[PDB]
Amino acid sequence: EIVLTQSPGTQSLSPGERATLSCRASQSVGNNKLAWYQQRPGQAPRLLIYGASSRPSGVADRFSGSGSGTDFTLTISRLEPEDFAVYYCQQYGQSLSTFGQGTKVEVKLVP
Amino acid sequence: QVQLVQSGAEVKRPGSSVTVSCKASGGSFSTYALSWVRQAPGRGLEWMGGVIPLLTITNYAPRFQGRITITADRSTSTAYLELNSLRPEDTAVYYCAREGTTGWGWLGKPIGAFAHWGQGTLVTVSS
Repeated sequence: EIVLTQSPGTQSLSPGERATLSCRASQSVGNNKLAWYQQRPGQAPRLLIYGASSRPSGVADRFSGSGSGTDFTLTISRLEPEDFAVYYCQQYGQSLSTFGQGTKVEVKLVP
Repeated sequence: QVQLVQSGAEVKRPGSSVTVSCKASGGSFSTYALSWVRQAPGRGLEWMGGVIPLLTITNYAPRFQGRITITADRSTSTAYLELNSLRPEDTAVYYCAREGTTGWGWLGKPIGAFAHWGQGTLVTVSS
């Protein structure tokens, strides 16, 4: 399979901040067939990005996909309360579809 | 317009089988796929396989093929995931997700991206 590696696995951030999330592929993802999903607690995954950079209708434009080949990036600007969730990438450039292990975007609490 | 609704949570003994259902409404009359995705507790997402109900074509992930059966009833736009012999490892939320077709026309290879999801079905293996 194409192994997709999202790291780091957790990122601690504040509201208003920009988040960059990386997805790296063990092989080239054909035709940039890479999607991103947001999953809030208790909820089903929701599609944010497909074709690497395409945004479904009804997804806010602060979500942006970029990259190609083996190196893909989701950028979330102006983090809103709602955006603290787990984010997954997915390649479907081969018939055996695979997901990354997920990146948790969580609020940075002063310890 | 497209909505996917799954059958309710189930509790099952080890060695038993269970069948989870996913009913799709709305969308265009087309060769869409309904795929099944596993999420174990605290864990990530894994594609198990899928079916195109219009054409009775099924597609499995190799690591799941030996232990599951995926079918569809095309007249009710309902896809089914049977887990054939349950173990504790099989405790998970199972999601259905719909792959649409690409390009003009009702008839085409499903895209691999999942634009629509069911609410999930928790399967708990007791004992």
